[PDB]
Amino acid sequence: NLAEMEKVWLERDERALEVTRTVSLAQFYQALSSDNFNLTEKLTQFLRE
Amino acid sequence: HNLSIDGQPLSLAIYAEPTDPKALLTSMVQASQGGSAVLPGTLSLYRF
Repeated sequence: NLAEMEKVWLERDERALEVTRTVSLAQFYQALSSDNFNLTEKLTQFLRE
Repeated sequence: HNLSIDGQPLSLAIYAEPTDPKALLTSMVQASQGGSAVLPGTLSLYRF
């Protein structure tokens, strides 16, 4: 069974494409379609009260 | 019929004694046998 597992792993192994994504939370929150807000303003408000 | 007055035969008979025992033997019998065939191989991801 272990040999079968190793064989299937070797036959279906693949080198994957390695991608990077940078997500700025302020931009992501502002660009929301329906329920959006401003990160800095909301953070400052929630800190002051 | 060439017997004695008492009826005993006057000639000795013969039988041509049966010809010995018989020896029986066995042998190994071999048949044509083949081998496996090969298929094209895959290309793994690792070096040799």
